Amino acid sequence: ACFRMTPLYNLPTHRACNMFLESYKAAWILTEDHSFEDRMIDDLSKAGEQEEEEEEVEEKKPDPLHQLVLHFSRTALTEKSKLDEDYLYMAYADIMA
Amino acid sequence: VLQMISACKGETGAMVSSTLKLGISILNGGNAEVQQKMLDYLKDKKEVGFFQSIQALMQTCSVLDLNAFERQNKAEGLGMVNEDGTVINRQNGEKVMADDEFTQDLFRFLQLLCEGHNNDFQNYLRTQTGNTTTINIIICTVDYLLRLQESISDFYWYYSGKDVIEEQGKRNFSKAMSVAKQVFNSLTEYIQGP
Amino acid sequence: MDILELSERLDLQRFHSHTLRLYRAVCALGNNRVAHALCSHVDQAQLLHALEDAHLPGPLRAGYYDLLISIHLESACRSRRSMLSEYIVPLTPETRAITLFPPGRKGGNARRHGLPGVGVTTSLRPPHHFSPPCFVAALPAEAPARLSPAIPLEALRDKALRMLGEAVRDGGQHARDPVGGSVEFQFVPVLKLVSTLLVMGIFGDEDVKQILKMIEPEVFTEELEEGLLQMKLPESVKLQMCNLLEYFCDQELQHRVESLAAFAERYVDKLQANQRSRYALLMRAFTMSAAETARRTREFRSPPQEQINMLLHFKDEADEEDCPLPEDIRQDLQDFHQDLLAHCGIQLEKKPQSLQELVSHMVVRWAQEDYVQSPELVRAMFSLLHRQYDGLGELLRALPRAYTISPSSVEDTMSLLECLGQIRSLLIVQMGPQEENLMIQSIGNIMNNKVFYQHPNLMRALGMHETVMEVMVNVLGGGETKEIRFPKMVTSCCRFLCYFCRISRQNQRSMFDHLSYLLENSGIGLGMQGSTPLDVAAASVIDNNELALALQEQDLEKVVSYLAGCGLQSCPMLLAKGYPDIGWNPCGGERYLDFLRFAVFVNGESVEENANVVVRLLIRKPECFGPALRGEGGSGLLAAIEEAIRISEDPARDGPNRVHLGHAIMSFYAALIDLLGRCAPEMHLIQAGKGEALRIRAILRSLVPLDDLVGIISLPLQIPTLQPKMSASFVPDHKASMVLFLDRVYGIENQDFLL
Amino acid sequence: GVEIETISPGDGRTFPKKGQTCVVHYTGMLQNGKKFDSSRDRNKPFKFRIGKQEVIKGFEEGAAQMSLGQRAKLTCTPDVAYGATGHPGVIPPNATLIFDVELLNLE
Amino acid sequence: LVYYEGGAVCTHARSLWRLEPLRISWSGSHLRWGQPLRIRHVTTGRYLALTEDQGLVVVDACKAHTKATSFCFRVSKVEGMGPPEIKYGESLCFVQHVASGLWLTYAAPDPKALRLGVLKKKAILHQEGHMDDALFLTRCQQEESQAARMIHSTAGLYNQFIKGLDSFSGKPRGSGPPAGPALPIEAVILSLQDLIGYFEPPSEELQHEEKQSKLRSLRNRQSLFQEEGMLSLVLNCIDRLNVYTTAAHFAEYAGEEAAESWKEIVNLLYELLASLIRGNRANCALFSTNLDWVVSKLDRLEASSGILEVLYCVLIESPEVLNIIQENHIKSIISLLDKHGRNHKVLDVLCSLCVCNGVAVRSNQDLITENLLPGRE
Repeated sequence: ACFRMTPLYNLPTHRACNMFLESYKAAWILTEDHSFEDRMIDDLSKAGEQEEEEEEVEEKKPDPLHQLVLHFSRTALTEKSKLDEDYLYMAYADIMA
Repeated sequence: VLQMISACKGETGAMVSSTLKLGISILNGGNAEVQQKMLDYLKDKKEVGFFQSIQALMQTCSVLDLNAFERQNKAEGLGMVNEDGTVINRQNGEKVMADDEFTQDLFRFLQLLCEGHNNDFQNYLRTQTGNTTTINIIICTVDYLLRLQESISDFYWYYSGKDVIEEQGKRNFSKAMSVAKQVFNSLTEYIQGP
Repeated sequence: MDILELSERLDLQRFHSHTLRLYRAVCALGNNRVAHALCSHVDQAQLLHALEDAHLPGPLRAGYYDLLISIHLESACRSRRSMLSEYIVPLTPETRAITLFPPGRKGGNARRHGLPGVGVTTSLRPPHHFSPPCFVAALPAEAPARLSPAIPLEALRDKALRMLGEAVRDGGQHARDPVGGSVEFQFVPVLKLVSTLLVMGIFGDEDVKQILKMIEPEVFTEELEEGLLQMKLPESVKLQMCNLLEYFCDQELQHRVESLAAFAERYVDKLQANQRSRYALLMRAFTMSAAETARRTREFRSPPQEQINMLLHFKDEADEEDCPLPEDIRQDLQDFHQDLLAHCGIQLEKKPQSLQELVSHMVVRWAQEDYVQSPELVRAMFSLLHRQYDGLGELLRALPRAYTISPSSVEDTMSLLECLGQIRSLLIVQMGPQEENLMIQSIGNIMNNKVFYQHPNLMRALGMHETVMEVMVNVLGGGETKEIRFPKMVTSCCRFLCYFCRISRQNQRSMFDHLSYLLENSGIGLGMQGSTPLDVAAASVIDNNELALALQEQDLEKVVSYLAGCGLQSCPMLLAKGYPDIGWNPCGGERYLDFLRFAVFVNGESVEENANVVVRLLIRKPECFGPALRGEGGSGLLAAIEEAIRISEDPARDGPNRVHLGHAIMSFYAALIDLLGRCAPEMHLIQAGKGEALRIRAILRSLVPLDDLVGIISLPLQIPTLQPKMSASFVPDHKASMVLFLDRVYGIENQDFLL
Repeated sequence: GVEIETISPGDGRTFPKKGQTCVVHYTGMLQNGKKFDSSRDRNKPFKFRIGKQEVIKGFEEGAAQMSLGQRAKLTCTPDVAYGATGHPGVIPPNATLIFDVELLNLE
Repeated sequence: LVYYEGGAVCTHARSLWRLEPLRISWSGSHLRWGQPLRIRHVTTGRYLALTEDQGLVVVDACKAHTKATSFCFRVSKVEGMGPPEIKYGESLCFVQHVASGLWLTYAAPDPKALRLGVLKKKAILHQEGHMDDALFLTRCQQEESQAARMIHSTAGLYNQFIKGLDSFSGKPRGSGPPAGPALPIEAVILSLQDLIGYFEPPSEELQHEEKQSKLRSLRNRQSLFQEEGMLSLVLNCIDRLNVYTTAAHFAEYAGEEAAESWKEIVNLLYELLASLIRGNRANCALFSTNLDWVVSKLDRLEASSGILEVLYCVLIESPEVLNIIQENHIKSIISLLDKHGRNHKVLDVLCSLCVCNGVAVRSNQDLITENLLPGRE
């Protein structure tokens, strides 16, 4: 087969575009944004309890991260047979690591 | 993380893989304080719920199979489809192990639990007081480092009559031996700190 | 009595409150038949009159908004929402001009993101269809139970926005008696209507530029009325705000992929033109140096996709460059890729002045000033800021659903896209005899559209093979064989799956992965014709030559266990016709074994690894063999078939399948030896230079004596004369299964060929 | 049998013929007094073609006997309009239908 | 008869056994090798014995005169607490009859049909036995053990009530002498009032963790009361009681002193059955065959709260029973609204006939539109 493999210059324009996008997964998959990792837990969680709070008695209002984890604990305790996918859990599990 | 693993009984899907990856990051080094919190909860909830998962999960781990190796050795003979972007899978490594990126972390998680010569996990893993039943992870891990040993020795006979090991005969081989080293590290950390 | 006084009864209101809940419940997940019958019952006018009304008991008329949204909409919203994930785009002149706000001047290149959602999208979406109610029309006896109810969309759009204009002004003014009773009744039912009308895109250009003005200070003023995101709100309307903000994220995403398509057009055009210039420079003209011909190899060799990799690698790479292009077309990427990695999230080292800053700075405030209950809420906003903090992550997870096509074919695809929607609505509804009819024409019209033959990559991106798969599993889900309700549709659909599997190699792989799933619910419902899920299971690997190597044993092991069943059962469904059913059923066995034939060889007597384990596994269960032979009583090598011959011309014995029973017995044993003639060790390439394959050859040769086998090729029934025979008895056409059984097992040698 | 009782007078010379459209701003009722249809709550007049069997038999034999601008009251017997099974959800089976038809324009 | 079973009955009350030593004092002391003892089945309330020829038969508590039972433990083939020897899960004790000196093992005579059919084996006291007994013990002493004696007590108190009730099935009273043996009424009323409290659903103000924990401890016990009957039993009582129609006046020929205590007994069963069905899913599937029976009545002047609630809880969990209504059950419940007034509870039930969890059915989502909707009364 290797001699009849048509040249590139005879392909229809519509088809010669889909191959470009699928092949051009060589500028995102290798580039790194970093960014959301260290600035995430910095602005979120820490410094969450700002001067907005006016008074307290015995306890303290949970900071924004504290709501997040307990939610995963909340859904974990739900009486079910098998855990679902919940890709949202994957998105935050990795960035916490 | 203990609550998340307990919910997933014995299915090694993407759930626990992304969860066990987290647990390594909290308790790297020694981290004595985080170990104390985990022990207190297990003594408080006093349900089994979790050691069933660990015992069942590691029994589903794979070893160095040989029959699957032959399936690669002829599938790799082909180089490209008639005309479709050549072999898209290329490496398609999922066969011999397809788990080393995961099964190497399960044992590391256990080893890091008994770090710093902590003499409560090193005793708790042997027998769970109270509760209803015990699991004894200690004897439950040595059995794995016997089936794997029977696999490498096996692999040796397949190459006993040859003279040079081809490139794909070493890439898979080094994968298995790296796993065996990680298991050996754990066994020491149940004994260190007598 | 007047409706307005039901606010002071508290018992008659409670009954009527549930009444309008029944009407919401009667209009099930698409029931255009009975939906219109409610129109004569409830109204067409006082619903439109309930909007402006202010005196409101609460759980009453405020609940009518949930009935207006149920008898006129979600007949397309429930479908158009599924349409929002794939981003098919055609080659159009309008598409040729799309960028990051190109009326920007200097600063506008790195700023002026543009208001989210203006127009020009060129995406392919089916249009809404509506019909007016008329109960004086002639008695019908086409459209599925009917098309849809109608309504003046023009009046609703203007009225809704004007109504919400009062809400923002009234909320700031404050009062001790809000519309409906307590603030949230004045907000949640009215802006929920706004959200549903927004996804259909009834609003256009000017209209959406005003809904953004409800959060004026930041988003508006591209060139008093405090924004909706300024005041404290209860824990219910905040959820709806998330449902509104969520619609705007993908609008930017839909704008994002179109920009790539715009760049995916002009840059590929010059690339093809410049590559031809590269040809004639090194074409027949050529020069010298010999080895230069070795260097120019991508240009004629390698598949076209391989060429793209070589020519695109160095463009967006760093430092090292190999086989480069002219340093004139390699500059726009370093600008476009720079331009792209300045819009989404990249810093590339007050007033938000951007949606990204607005959402991120706002969601944090909501958590810092409240402990949010209702877990359904907290899951909402946490899915937002993750998207606004990982821009490329969403993009990277969106391209595998994007596809470009050419004009003069959009009309053909438009019919396919609209027709495919009805299948998606079929999954949610339970199977009905009227609905069963609908799909058969639906799938029948799918396989004529001229587009499900040219672009298979679409159909795996839309993935209708996924959706149609659940259609089969629901109907077949049952305790035993008695649950064969709704036949004639599994056959009508399984035929479509087989042809899908015979269009491309990647199509074969994509459905192959469900082989274990398919066989789990395949060997139960046996007895019909045309097709069965077992057939498409067999067709999943017929000529791959590498899929056969990618089996997992357990699949082959479990199908064998099925064959153990048909060696001791009696076929009670076959028995139900009042048939002998002596010891076992050959009908079932002939189907399982036909599958195994396609997993022992792929192309001309090859692949033995799976073949080797088949014989070593099949021997373990001796009951797999028909009890006529390979047993303890007797074997009857030339007698078992002869016994079948005796029953062949015995109409009394038979069953007093659809033809006779002796043919079924002949079909079994002939097919079994056909399996163990191609499950032979190998050709003499291995049998003459090794000692492993000889072990298998000894085994199979020891189970079929040659003395009986040679004699079996004899006694043909008759020939038509004077009046042909019938295909109900033991024929002779299917006796060639014993020819290949001796051609590659014992083989010719001495001079026995004469005998 | 269609009983046409007049309500308001009309022109008296222009009557509908075959193949011709009519606009009719009707409102239908039952014998008990319960309204089941109206074409004035929608503010969209009903338009139909005479002779092509769009409307029921009682409606067109009712609209053919009137003049332009005339408003009459029909009493359609259940034999000529939805006899046995009826229209499910709107009209009960074996029910008498009353129509207050008014022809606005074009015969 | 005694059998063996895998990981199916291991979470069931059938496989629970109680050990009763022969002494009266220090019976709770540590158990040691070489000590005679008896074996009792908890829910059956019977011992195990081999009398003369019938085999290892589960004998009652009246023919167990310390010679037929006579069991003890052997390693291989005291006025105090005593020495603790036998452990949990690894003691590997061997069972042996004392008088006969035999060893217990499985006969396991399996034909072709038995091998592929019932996975059940029979145990016999063979003279030499097999080599694979290794009977080790597991401890289950928790809330479920308390809810084991309850089955025997309630099931032994119910059937005696029906059996006594069944005697006067068709005999009009010879006014004066009411009947023969009397009937218990105060006992059952207290008994039923306990289980409804015992099966009372989890509260609302409790937090998630405590609510979820008890939610697991309620579903199990609801299923545990089905495998030992007690669904047929409560069904059986309704069949016998519901024969007496009208009021206590027709029930007069059963003892007029118990007539005035008729309404509450009829009532109390119904919400008891609702407790056994509400929430749980497996039990709801049982009513598919009995759907016609429950929907039948819907008319007794003292059943209104009971029947509308039991029907409400079986159409909220199982969509299977939802598919077994043809044309007449719908108009029956429709007529209920026509005879018992304007009740929002019934209208809510009709919403259940509509879309189920996710999936919607159209075979019946038109009948209500054509039956309760066209008429405007």
